[PDB]
Amino acid sequence: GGRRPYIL
Amino acid sequence: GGRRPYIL
Amino acid sequence: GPNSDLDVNTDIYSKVLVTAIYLALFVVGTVGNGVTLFTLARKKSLQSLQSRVDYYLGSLALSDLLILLFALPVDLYNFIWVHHPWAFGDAGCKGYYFLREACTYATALNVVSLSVELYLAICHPFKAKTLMSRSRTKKFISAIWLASALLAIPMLFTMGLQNLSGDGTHPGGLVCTPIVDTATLRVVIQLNTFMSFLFPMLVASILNTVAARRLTVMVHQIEPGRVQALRRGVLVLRAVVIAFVVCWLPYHVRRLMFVYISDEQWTTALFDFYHYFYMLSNALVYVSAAINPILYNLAEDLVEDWEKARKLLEAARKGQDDEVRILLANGADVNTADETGFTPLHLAAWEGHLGIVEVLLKNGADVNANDERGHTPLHLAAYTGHLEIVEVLLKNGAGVNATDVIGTAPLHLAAMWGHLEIVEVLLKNGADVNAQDKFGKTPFDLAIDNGNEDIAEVLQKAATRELEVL
Amino acid sequence: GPNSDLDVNTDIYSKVLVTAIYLALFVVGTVGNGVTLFTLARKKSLQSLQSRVDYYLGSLALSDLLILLFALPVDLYNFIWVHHPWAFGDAGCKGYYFLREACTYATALNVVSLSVELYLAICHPFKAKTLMSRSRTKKFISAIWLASALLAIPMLFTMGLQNLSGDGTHPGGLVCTPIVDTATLRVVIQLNTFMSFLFPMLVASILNTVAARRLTVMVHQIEPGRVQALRRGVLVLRAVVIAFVVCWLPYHVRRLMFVYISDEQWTTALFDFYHYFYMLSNALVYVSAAINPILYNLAEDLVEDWEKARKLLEAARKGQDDEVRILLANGADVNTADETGFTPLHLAAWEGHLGIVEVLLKNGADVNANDERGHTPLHLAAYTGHLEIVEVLLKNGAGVNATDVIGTAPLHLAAMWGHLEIVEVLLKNGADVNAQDKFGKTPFDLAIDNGNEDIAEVLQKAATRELEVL
Ligand SMILES: CCCCCCCCCO[C@@H]1O[C@H](CO)[C@@H](O)[C@H](O)[C@H]1O
Ligand SMILES: CCCCCCCCCO[C@@H]1O[C@H](CO)[C@@H](O)[C@H](O)[C@H]1O
Ligand SMILES: CCCCCCCCCO[C@@H]1O[C@H](CO)[C@@H](O)[C@H](O)[C@H]1O
Ligand SMILES: CCCCCCCCCO[C@@H]1O[C@H](CO)[C@@H](O)[C@H](O)[C@H]1O
Ligand SMILES: CCCCCCCCCO[C@@H]1O[C@H](CO)[C@@H](O)[C@H](O)[C@H]1O
Ligand SMILES: CCCCCCCCCO[C@@H]1O[C@H](CO)[C@@H](O)[C@H](O)[C@H]1O
Ligand SMILES: CCCCCCCCCO[C@@H]1O[C@H](CO)[C@@H](O)[C@H](O)[C@H]1O
Ligand SMILES: CCCCCCCCCO[C@@H]1O[C@H](CO)[C@@H](O)[C@H](O)[C@H]1O
Repeated sequence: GGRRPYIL
Repeated sequence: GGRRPYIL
Repeated sequence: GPNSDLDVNTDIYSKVLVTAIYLALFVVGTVGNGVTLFTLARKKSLQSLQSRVDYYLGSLALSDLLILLFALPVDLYNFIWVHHPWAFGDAGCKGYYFLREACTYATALNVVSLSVELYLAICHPFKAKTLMSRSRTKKFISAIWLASALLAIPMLFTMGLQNLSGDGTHPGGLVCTPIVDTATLRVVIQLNTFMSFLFPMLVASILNTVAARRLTVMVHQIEPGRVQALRRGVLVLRAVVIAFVVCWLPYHVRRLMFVYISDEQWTTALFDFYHYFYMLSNALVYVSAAINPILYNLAEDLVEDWEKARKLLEAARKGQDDEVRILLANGADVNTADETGFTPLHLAAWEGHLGIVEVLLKNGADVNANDERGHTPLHLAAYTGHLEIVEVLLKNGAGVNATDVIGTAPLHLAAMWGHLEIVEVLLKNGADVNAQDKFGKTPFDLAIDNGNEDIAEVLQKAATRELEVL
Repeated sequence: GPNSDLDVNTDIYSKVLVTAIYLALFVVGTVGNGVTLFTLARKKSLQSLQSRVDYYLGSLALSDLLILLFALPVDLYNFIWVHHPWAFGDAGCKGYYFLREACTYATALNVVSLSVELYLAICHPFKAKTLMSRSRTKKFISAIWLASALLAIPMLFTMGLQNLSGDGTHPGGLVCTPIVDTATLRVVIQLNTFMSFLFPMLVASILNTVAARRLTVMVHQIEPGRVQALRRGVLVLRAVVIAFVVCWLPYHVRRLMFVYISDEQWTTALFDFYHYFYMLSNALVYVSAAINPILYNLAEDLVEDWEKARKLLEAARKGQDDEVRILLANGADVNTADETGFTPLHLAAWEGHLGIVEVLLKNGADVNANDERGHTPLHLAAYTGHLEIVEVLLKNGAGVNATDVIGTAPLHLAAMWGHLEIVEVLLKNGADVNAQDKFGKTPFDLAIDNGNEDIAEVLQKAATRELEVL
């Protein structure tokens, strides 16, 4: 994993 | 008079 | 390669469906709120309270139009369709997030203020006639908007442009994103969840409930036209609060998800889920912006629903078997509740009315409904001393070991009030013979306390029966 | 010459007396709030609600210490004694005004939050047991402090250094003062008056009143220790709210005076008055910072005052002449009121009880007390039909033409309910024979409406009698 979203 | 306070 | 990581991977069907919902909510919301703003602006009311209420409804309309006209199109382009790069620059990134935050505070504070003006109209009419004025309400609405802008200032410092391309040089990797650590972002997201959502909606709910009850009492114990208008206002504002809470809960959960889930848990599956969750939760934000003008139009329907619910409560208590049948057939809320938190089933079990209990359960009444102290219908049946209702309730799946705030179970109540027959039936259905309340009292202890020597005996027998198990 | 204009001209006696009050409030406030903070920090409570309440009391204590340790000494030196020049630089000028503003919001928001947690404890105990948690209350108190800092940001931009010497170059003419126009200053002062004072204290008062009544009803209809503690909390919080409103009203009036009075009205007399008003209003701000720990210690006294007031209401209604005499002698509040707004005099006039009415008036009962709809004791006496009480009330100086929210006068009520004798006595004391309610009904119109043909006649006679004069 480790792929966090960038859109809040 | 026009001498209004400067301290709030 | 260069910006692969920034790809979102929502299917084309999702994007088209969400675009349809967004555009539908854009026209319904813009027409509804536009007509509201236009009408209210051109309107002159003789009665101070009508003027003042309209000023608040005008604020709510303005906040909704700002989100639908400015936030929605930007969101549709840069967060639904083209995830990267961001098109609208650094000021646009900060301005977009500032506007959205400030509008939530403005809505929340306008709703709470409305609920205070109604509370005073109903509960302090004479003081309200003097302490209130049109021009002072306008000044207060200005203060609300300034307060909303001030509480949104953190978004100017937490959000900005970043290049998230591999080496931070590719123009396609330029995104509008948080520019502060998780610890800082957590603080600002919690500020919004508390001060735009939880706190103000909890205060509006309390004021709205108390106002509704107080109106019923002050009516039951006057100006027909004022009561009619106030009853519509209370019930519309209740629908507004419920609509707000339902529409915003997913959004706050999504933002808490963004700062609380750890890198290791961020699978592609969870990443993929998030961007679908985003579509749903942002759709519900635009529903919030579009719904209020529709709710104003359902004012008479809301009064009818309320009249039906309240008639079912009297029907279930008074013992009008027929009245209950008819009201249920219409579509009266079977799981409605009074000021104490008693549902029709609570009131049926309390008064006897085996028939009405059977009729209510059949229609899908919540058998394990709690009043404000945690009493189920089974508690009430055990307390009064109605065996048949206890059997009927237990049959339909009533919790035999359900406890109130003090830890009182039905077995405590049966034993306390000299109901031998009920003690027997509760034990048979798996009632813990040695359940203790906050103060360590067992059903046996309560039996002896109230000179119920016969019931202490059967409970002693129930207790020794457990002991033989081993 | 060079800085003559900036001289304040409060006498030396004023400065010494104010210095004594300030230093007295510094030690009482610092010891009281210091001991509170220390104790609460070292404290571990088994019960969630006790922990949560203590977190709020700890916030209130911190805000009070910040004002007493940092604001008070700066105020004492640069606003009481040495008016010019300002000693503490630009950051000190902005920091001083930022800190004071932020502390008012923090106090206000902590009080409202406390009043919500108590309301839920009393009215939604079962939901409160689950929906509430120690760690979530801490997070919410953090959001309160951040919100308070954000709402105080305007003081960083509205306040700063200016040289008000003749030519703006003399170092003695350097003052901490507003650096924005009156229009901008008005906006920020109104923001504080609304959002730190009027709005939050109105919400805390409503929640505190409803909680107090609901506790009485839920008791009258349990955990003895919980009820005792909740009753103390409600009554302490009520004293805190009243203390806050009394202490801060002069301060908000002074700040509104500063932006609303025009140059031409600013005489030396008004200039001189202002700087005396400043001493009083800033003294009351430090009373606010020092009083809460004292109020916590008077919890049992507040419960006694409350028990006496409530016993006088029952004594005055039930018709216990002796009980009223004794309770008045003790020091029971003669002008106390119930949920409806009825004082003991209201309840005496309503039930008959000529004696109790005479006893109450003699002790200094407000004869023209209004319930929540604007009914005076004279309204109630006219409605029920007690002649002697009307004479006794009129004698003591009752308003014969006092109107409720609908515009109903006593003459309307006398005529409506077939009280000929009372119609006669009210007319004699200057009752307008053709007073109209909101719907245009005169006493005469109401007499005919309720088939009271004899009273319509006397009123006709009263009406024609007026006509012969003019
Ligand atoms: C409220 C949501 C609006 C989002 C779309 C706004 C687009 C504004 C783009 O214009 C320019 O952007 C630059 C970026 O830094 C600024 O330098 C400049 O001043 C500004 O004129
Ligand atoms: C270019 C994007 C638009 C951003 C600015 C939107 C307007 C902000 C809200 O205005 C407010 O309107 C109220 C009347 O409802 C007034 O009471 C209040 O004084 C005023 O401040
Ligand atoms: C996205 C939310 C934007 C809200 C920004 C804060 C607006 C409040 C500023 O004060 C108001 O400015 C008006 C002019 O606009 C004046 O008419 C009014 O008297 C004054 O009180
Ligand atoms: C000789 C008397 C022995 C008394 C034994 C009972 C324990 C004493 C009370 O303990 C404390 O009670 C507080 C409530 O006041 C709690 O909030 C706190 O968490 C708890 O530690
Ligand atoms: C809450 C009230 C606190 C008031 C006391 C603060 C005293 C600080 C004075 O120090 C000076 O402050 C200047 C600000 O412009 C600095 O630039 C300068 O280096 C420094 O010498
Ligand atoms: C010149 C004096 C220095 C100014 C700063 C004083 C401290 C400001 C208040 O701190 C707050 O204390 C709360 C504990 O009650 C926490 O909940 C919150 O997270 C924290 O932010
Ligand atoms: C004059 C009053 C000034 C009040 C300023 C309050 C800002 C608090 C920002 O958030 C808090 O920052 C703390 C940093 O230590 C954390 O401990 C805490 O968890 C967090 O929530
Ligand atoms: C406004 C403050 C509210 C605090 C909420 C906690 C109330 C607890 C009161 O004391 C406790 O009451 C119990 C009865 O329920 C007793 O069993 C116990 O011995 C006693 O310590």
